[PDB]
Amino acid sequence: GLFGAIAGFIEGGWQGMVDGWYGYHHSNEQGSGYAADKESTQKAIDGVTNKVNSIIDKMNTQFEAVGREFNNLERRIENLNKKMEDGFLDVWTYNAELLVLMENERTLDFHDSNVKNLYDKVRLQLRDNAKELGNGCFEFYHKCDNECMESVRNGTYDYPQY
Amino acid sequence: GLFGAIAGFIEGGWQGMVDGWYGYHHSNEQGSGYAADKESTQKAIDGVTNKVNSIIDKMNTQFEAVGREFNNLERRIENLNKKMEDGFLDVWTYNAELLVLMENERTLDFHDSNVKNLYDKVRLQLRDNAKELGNGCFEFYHKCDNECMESVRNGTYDYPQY
Amino acid sequence: GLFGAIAGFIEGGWQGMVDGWYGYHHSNEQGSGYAADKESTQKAIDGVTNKVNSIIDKMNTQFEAVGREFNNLERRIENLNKKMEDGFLDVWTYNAELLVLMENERTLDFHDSNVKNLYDKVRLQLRDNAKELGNGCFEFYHKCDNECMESVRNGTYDYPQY
Amino acid sequence: DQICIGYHANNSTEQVDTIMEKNVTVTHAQDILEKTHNGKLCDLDGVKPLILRDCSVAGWLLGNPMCDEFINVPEWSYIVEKANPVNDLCYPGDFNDYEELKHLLSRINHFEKIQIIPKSSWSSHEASLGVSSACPYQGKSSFFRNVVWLIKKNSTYPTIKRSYNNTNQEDLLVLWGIHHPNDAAEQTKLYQNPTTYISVGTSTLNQRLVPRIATRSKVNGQSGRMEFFWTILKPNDAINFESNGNFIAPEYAYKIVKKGDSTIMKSELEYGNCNTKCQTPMGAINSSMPFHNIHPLTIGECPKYVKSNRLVLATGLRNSP
Amino acid sequence: DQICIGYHANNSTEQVDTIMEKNVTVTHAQDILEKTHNGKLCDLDGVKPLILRDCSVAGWLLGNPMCDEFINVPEWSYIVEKANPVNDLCYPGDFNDYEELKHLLSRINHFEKIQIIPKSSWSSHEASLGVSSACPYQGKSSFFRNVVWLIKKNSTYPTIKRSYNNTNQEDLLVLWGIHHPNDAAEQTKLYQNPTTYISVGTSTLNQRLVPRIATRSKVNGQSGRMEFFWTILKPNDAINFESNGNFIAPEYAYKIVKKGDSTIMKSELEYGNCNTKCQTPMGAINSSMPFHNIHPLTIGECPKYVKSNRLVLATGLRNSP
Amino acid sequence: DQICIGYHANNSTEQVDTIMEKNVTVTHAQDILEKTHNGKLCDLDGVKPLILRDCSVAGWLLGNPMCDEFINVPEWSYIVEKANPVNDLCYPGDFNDYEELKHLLSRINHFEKIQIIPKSSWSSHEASLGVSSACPYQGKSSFFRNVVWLIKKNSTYPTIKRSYNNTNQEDLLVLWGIHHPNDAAEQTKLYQNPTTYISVGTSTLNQRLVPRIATRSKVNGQSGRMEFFWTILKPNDAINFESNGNFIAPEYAYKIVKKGDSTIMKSELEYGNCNTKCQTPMGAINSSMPFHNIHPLTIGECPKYVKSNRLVLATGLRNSP
Ligand SMILES: CC(=O)N[C@@H]1[C@@H](O)[C@H](O[C@@H]2O[C@H](CO)[C@H](O)[C@H](O[C@]3(C(=O)O)C[C@H](O)[C@@H](NC(C)=O)[C@H]([C@H](O)[C@H](O)CO)O3)[C@H]2O)[C@@H](CO)O[C@H]1O
Ligand SMILES: CC(=O)N[C@@H]1[C@@H](O)[C@H](O[C@@H]2O[C@H](CO)[C@H](O)[C@H](O[C@]3(C(=O)O)C[C@H](O)[C@@H](NC(C)=O)[C@H]([C@H](O)[C@H](O)CO)O3)[C@H]2O)[C@@H](CO)O[C@H]1O
Ligand SMILES: CC(=O)N[C@@H]1[C@@H](O)[C@H](O[C@@H]2O[C@H](CO)[C@H](O)[C@H](O[C@]3(C(=O)O)C[C@H](O)[C@@H](NC(C)=O)[C@H]([C@H](O)[C@H](O)CO)O3)[C@H]2O)[C@@H](CO)O[C@H]1O
Ligand SMILES: *[C@@H]1O[C@H](CO)[C@@H](O[C@@H]2O[C@H](CO)[C@@H](O)[C@H](O)[C@H]2NC(C)=O)[C@H](O)[C@H]1NC(C)=O
Ligand SMILES: *[C@@H]1O[C@H](CO)[C@@H](O[C@@H]2O[C@H](CO)[C@@H](O)[C@H](O)[C@H]2NC(C)=O)[C@H](O)[C@H]1NC(C)=O
Ligand SMILES: *[C@@H]1O[C@H](CO)[C@@H](O[C@@H]2O[C@H](CO)[C@@H](O)[C@H](O)[C@H]2NC(C)=O)[C@H](O)[C@H]1NC(C)=O
Ligand SMILES: *[C@@H]1O[C@H](CO)[C@@H](O[C@@H]2O[C@H](CO)[C@@H](O)[C@H](O)[C@H]2NC(C)=O)[C@H](O)[C@H]1NC(C)=O
Ligand SMILES: *[C@@H]1O[C@H](CO)[C@@H](O[C@@H]2O[C@H](CO)[C@@H](O)[C@H](O)[C@H]2NC(C)=O)[C@H](O)[C@H]1NC(C)=O
Ligand SMILES: *[C@@H]1O[C@H](CO)[C@@H](O[C@@H]2O[C@H](CO)[C@@H](O)[C@H](O)[C@H]2NC(C)=O)[C@H](O)[C@H]1NC(C)=O
Ligand SMILES: *[C@H]1O[C@H](CO)[C@@H](O[C@@H]2O[C@H](CO)[C@@H](O)[C@H](O)[C@H]2NC(C)=O)[C@H](O)[C@H]1NC(C)=O
Ligand SMILES: *[C@H]1O[C@H](CO)[C@@H](O[C@@H]2O[C@H](CO)[C@@H](O)[C@H](O)[C@H]2NC(C)=O)[C@H](O)[C@H]1NC(C)=O
Ligand SMILES: *[C@H]1O[C@H](CO)[C@@H](O[C@@H]2O[C@H](CO)[C@@H](O)[C@H](O)[C@H]2NC(C)=O)[C@H](O)[C@H]1NC(C)=O
Repeated sequence: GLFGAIAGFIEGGWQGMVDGWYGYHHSNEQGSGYAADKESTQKAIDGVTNKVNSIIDKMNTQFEAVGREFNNLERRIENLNKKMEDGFLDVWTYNAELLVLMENERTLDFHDSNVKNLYDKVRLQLRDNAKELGNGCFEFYHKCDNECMESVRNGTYDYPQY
Repeated sequence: GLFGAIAGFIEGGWQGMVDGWYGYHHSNEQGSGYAADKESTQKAIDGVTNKVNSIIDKMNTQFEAVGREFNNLERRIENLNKKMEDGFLDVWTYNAELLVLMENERTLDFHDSNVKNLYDKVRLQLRDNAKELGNGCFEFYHKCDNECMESVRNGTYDYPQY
Repeated sequence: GLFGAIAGFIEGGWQGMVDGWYGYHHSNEQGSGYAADKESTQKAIDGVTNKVNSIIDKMNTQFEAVGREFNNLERRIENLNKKMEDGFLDVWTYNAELLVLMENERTLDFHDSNVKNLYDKVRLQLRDNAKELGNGCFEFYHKCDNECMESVRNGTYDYPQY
Repeated sequence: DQICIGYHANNSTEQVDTIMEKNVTVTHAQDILEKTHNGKLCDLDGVKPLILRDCSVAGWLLGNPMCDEFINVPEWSYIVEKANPVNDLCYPGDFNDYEELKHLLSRINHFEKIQIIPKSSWSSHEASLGVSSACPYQGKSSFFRNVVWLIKKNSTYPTIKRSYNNTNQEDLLVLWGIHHPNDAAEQTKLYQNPTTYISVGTSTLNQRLVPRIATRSKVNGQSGRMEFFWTILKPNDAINFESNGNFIAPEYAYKIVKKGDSTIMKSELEYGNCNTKCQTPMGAINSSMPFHNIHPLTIGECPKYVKSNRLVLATGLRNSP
Repeated sequence: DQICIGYHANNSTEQVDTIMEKNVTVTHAQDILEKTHNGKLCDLDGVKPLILRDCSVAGWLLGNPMCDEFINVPEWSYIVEKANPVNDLCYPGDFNDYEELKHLLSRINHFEKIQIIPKSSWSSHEASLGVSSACPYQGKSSFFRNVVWLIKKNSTYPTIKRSYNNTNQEDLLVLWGIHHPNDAAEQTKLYQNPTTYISVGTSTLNQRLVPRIATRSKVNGQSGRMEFFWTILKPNDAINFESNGNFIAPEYAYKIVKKGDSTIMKSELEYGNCNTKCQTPMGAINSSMPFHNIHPLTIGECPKYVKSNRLVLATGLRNSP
Repeated sequence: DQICIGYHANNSTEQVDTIMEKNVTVTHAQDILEKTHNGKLCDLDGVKPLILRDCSVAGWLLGNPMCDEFINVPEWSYIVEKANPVNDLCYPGDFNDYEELKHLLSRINHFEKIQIIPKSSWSSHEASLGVSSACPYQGKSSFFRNVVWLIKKNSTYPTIKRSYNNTNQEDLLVLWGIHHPNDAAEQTKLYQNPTTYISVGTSTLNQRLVPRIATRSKVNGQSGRMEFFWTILKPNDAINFESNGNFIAPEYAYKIVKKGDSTIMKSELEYGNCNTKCQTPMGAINSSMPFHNIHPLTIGECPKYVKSNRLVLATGLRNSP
């Protein structure tokens, strides 16, 4: 993807994280686990919902065909009428399939962007207090219990402390 | 936004920077201030201008309705004519609103991208000669007077010197 | 570009790299040279091919004009017929030029994204074992022969070794 | 000790297309295209469609004898007519401005039939021998029920001069016809007079028909032809007939009580004994989807028709192996 | 000591929509939709529209007596006609191929009226008693000024044989008519002869009209009807009339001097004593915007019509609280 | 020692446009618009177009004497007709429902001409003096070859009563006409009888024409007019003519052997002695491109027409100085 996170430096998703789209996995002396980041997740749910609604509404007003009948010596206008109706269906079919194609691509990259931004957000807190492993993980130089892990998810990781 | 800078790791804009869209704020022993980055700013002004003109011109050639009149026993073609005219208005209305929606989104992300790229540009100069604070700021390990600040905005920050 | 790599922190392309779109240039005691990264390159060739085909196919079903003739007292429908045909040509002309414009822009940024992602991929391997020069290059702290250079392109650069 | 950033995965197989890549598997997605219908013609908002079955708008409105089902039909939501209904113009001919009339019906939901000229009233002409073998009812030669085929009495067709004033609040659909005889002998035989005409007049209408004689291939066992005309008589306007032969007079004319949204749907299908909010010529639709691909011509509150086979939006992210 | 990278903010409240988010506040933006008009019909490029007011294209061109304002009207930019102009066909009837003619006018900016057959010239027929109470001028029965309603003189209508040759460089719009009488007595009374006709001929035209008699509801106090026909006589072509009754002859016919862009706009509005470069049926437009949403039918150098209520492009960035 | 990441550059000058920037130079690109044509009318899939040259669909189908090239023309792929073909209706007149007929031809690839009424067969009328100076062949007055202009013999025109039964499996295109004389003397002179008619009848058709007399400008040296009519006679249906004057009878009528895709292309161009898979009125097209901008009206397997001057897709990346 465009942002390099999803199926990128972070190789794969987590079957074990069911409470959200993006989050953290910690592991220390006292155990390990998954925790969804609510803020980024909710942001994504809002983005995509609006998108789906935006798409549905833009297509709302669109061509509608009516039955019109023509006798045996009105073949030109019968034909004209058919082309007109067919023409608009083709135009609106194209509009729909393109929109879906284009926005689908934007949606995947959007998720990729949110994962990366979350990663950078964490990276910028830890700074030189942890090793960047290259895979989405940071290995701490100091013991980091559940309180410590919580502060990283908090946004509260006290860098001058460690 | 997609690039994580605007309303991201850089939390908010600066009312104090009026000479441009993107720039630097310095603070040292001799005072503090705002300085717009002309290069990135001008790049943005060009990008967006072209965009607006590109949008205006693509819409230039678009359907135009004409008055056509039909007697009391030409209801089918009157109707056909109405549907045809209505059909094209709907198509061009959709084209306009979608384009604006899609490109508006691209414009905001474009600005976000320019802020990030400027940030990275500075980050890559300073390297390990300054602390990355996590908020758009770099705190220097060495005293950095106005000459020194100027060299960072220059692109000229002499890393081997400090 | 959006991702900051192409004509960005990496100032220019390489006339000397003909075997691919993206790759590595090494230089050490035993000589220097270009090596294309096949994985990223092939990914790009697939992306763009599909794009071109996707574009060609979406345009596949599009309005087609037919010859229809009208006598001297059928000027209204002659005119209606002309407007209808002209209207659809304008709509499909617009569709084509916009698609090309929009996707062309997406294609350039796509290449930019692939260069950056490749750069980050390398950066994340080397970590603190090399200096980030600011221009796409990493200067090693240790001698790095062709075996060593190969391991960087491999994905195999053994960080704990050096 | 370490903390990692990652993203959701699941067992979903759903795939979406993008511009650069097809069949991408995602964790979540949303189908927005309705691909199914019940396969039946249905009531619309509880209101039954007028189903002509084998009869045609013409058969119905002239009152073909084999379209007896459709006398005084109630209010309809939409009308359903086959592609080649057998019971059309039983006595061969033409229906003038038929398509313009059919178009008028797309704006009409209910007719109320009323008698403007009584069959009894034709005292100076024979009104009950006006039938043909082509339009047969119950084994006996009959005729279009809504119009009277007047012929001569005691070898004489005196000029008809008749006038109806629309005192109803409604627009009235009046129907009438002219008969084209096979030959001069046939003309004299039926109507006595050799040169005939029918002058019709309203505030707008200024008609005068004459019979065209020609030798024609038998259709439905007859070489003679009936050309049918119509008008909308406005309220407080009067229609004026005058003829000396070949006049097919109105008996009943239709009152237009309800105007509104309707359509002439074209389907071979019959009634399904069902109800819907959205109907197509192939079956009814029930969904919340914004799009469908069943058939372009629909009536009711419907999704928008597209020719797509598949429309699926990614909501979730790229799902992992 | 530190240096920071940041971006512009300001006190702007302007909002733009995107696909994922609505009402986003931005530092700068650009409205591209014109939402306002002056509310007036206006001169176009300084050139006055032809405003018919209560008269109609028919009233004007036949020369209805109450459309006297519109004799020899100057060059126009566009024409303005009401939805239901009162002064139309004062003597009831039809105007044949009226819509095709109106369409022709969309290509015309100026007529120059000239007399092809003088009223004086009808020596063998009465030419000055051809009037009706339906078309009244100054309290006195008058008639369509551009055509002469010829009647019999000393109980005789001799065959009319008249011919005009278009020696002008221009196309000529010729108008004429036929009168349909109420009854046989009325026909003989007006024209003496019972069976009549009007043969008209040019290089292309091959017409022969006969009067249709029928009993009709009075319209404007008359049950008689006038059906009006027209042609374009090419330069150096001649038109040939011949009739033995019921002939409404041309007096004046219109010369087509300027052809070009024009339109029949439909508005109730009157003249605003203003000027514009772009006109709509609701008012004129003055803007640099690429789009507007005033009304689809416009004339002049205009922005493109869209049904949008709002079109606003982001130029600046997302503005901060 | 160092390793660098970089990207491809080359000596390409190709440029593409985007929304924010125009004329961007890229390493690789793909043109998708076909801008060239051979400039010639060509065979289509090896099958020759029917090229009328100076003749017109009317000239051809009535059998204008100067359209002798086009008797029994073979199967065609498409037809080519000029904008103002000189050899049209040589004897002035009209061709009734001409455009509806031309439209019918867009569905036809081959006619097979056959004789339904032999010229010899008109024993009681003169069939060989039916010619005019307006349609001249080889310096001698001739006439439309496919129809016989019947006149009186020994001062008498007895009623014609003729009937053709379509025993062929095909639809048959039958053509005929009526002659409009200059004056009463001309009518009697040519046909003896003063009041005439032509009744035509099939299973559907119910025609009866009468000649309209009027004084007309000479066209091609004649003031008289010929109005031509047509029908499609279905298989096993019969057509029935009856007339007492002014009848232009069918000699030959066209059998419709192949129906399918065709078109009436409008071009001044002549045959190029070439072949193509896609033809336009300006020349033929040979490309793999998905689009072209040559001309909208095409026939065959063609790219889609767009009004674009340039369509170029970036494939490669932004190329460096
Ligand atoms: C080859 C031959 O001699 N055949 C005759 C055959 O024609 C004839 O049958 C009668 O033929 C006449 C015209 O030729 C009509 O077709 C008669 O049909 C009817 C009809 O059913 O419509 C009878 C009906 O009673 C008539 N009704 C009225 C109101 O007139 C109508 C009507 O006159 C015509 O349809 C008007 O066009 O015609 C049909 O019985 C038989 C018996 O006479 O003898 C054959 O030898
Ligand atoms: C119930 C009754 O007896 N009513 C008559 C009443 O008709 C009659 O008025 C005259 O009626 C005739 C036809 O019936 C016309 O309507 C007369 O109107 C005019 C008109 O103004 O158009 C008079 C005009 O001078 C006539 N002009 C010419 C050129 O002929 C025209 C014209 O003939 C017709 O319009 C052609 O269709 O008619 C109207 O005065 C009155 C007085 O006669 O007596 C009542 O009792
Ligand atoms: C001013 C003057 O006196 N002129 C006459 C001039 O008319 C006349 O020429 C003949 O004129 C008649 C009608 O006026 C026809 O135009 C004759 O042309 C033909 C034709 O070529 O079509 C001759 C032809 O043989 C006729 N064929 C038939 C089947 O009738 C036709 C035909 O009758 C008409 O076209 C039907 O409308 O007309 C033309 O020769 C000459 C010599 O008579 O004398 C001049 O003084
Ligand atoms: C994507 O998946 C679709 C549907 O699963 C594939 O569609 C099938 O295509 C093959 C041949 O390409 C056929 O045998 C099937 O009949 C198709 N079924 C469909 C379209 O419903 C499609 O091939 C895949 N596309 C790509 C590009 O991989
Ligand atoms: C049809 O009948 C109605 C009423 O029966 C006529 O309308 C009235 O006509 C009378 C007769 O002169 C007038 O005095 C009244 O003012 C009208 N009243 C109403 C309620 O309509 C109507 O004019 C008749 N129509 C025609 C065409 O003769
Ligand atoms: C975005 O702002 C617009 C305009 O300020 C809001 O529009 C109003 O919507 C509310 C109800 O939703 C109504 O009471 C007003 O009459 C609307 N005025 C308009 C549309 O001009 C709109 O609600 C906002 N949209 C969203 C999604 O927040
Ligand atoms: C209408 O009049 C013009 C000129 O008055 C006619 O044109 C001339 O016709 C004469 C008469 O035979 C010819 O000799 C000339 O060659 C023509 N000259 C010009 C300048 O037109 C015209 O033919 C007349 N039209 C008709 C239909 O009779
Ligand atoms: C991009 O390049 C095109 C084609 O090389 C330029 O087109 C020329 O434009 C100039 C004036 O602007 C004219 O003198 C030429 O006749 C044009 N030729 C064309 C369009 O084929 C164009 O100017 C350039 N556009 C921009 C925005 O720089
Ligand atoms: C035209 O001719 C065909 C055959 O020559 C007629 O068809 C036959 O008509 C006879 C006559 O009554 C019937 O007995 C047969 O059943 C028909 N056979 C075939 C093969 O068609 C046809 O009816 C004639 N058409 C008309 C209108 O009279
Ligand atoms: C996030 O978590 C940190 C540490 O896990 C929180 O700090 C603790 O908060 C609890 C609950 O109020 C207190 O009882 C402890 O005394 C705090 N310990 C430490 C080490 O801080 C902090 O409150 C949380 N911050 C936010 C923004 O939620
Ligand atoms: C950017 O600024 C740096 C330092 O502020 C400039 O270097 C100085 O330039 C001034 C003006 O020419 C000289 O008088 C000084 O001697 C220089 N001092 C230092 C420390 O460099 C430099 O010229 C500027 N570079 C660019 C590209 O504008
Ligand atoms: C990539 O290259 C590295 C080092 O250049 C490879 O390691 C060598 O592989 C060769 C070939 O099999 C062996 O003979 C050597 O013994 C290895 N030396 C070292 C230092 O590793 C490695 O095999 C390659 N890895 C991949 C994934 O291709």
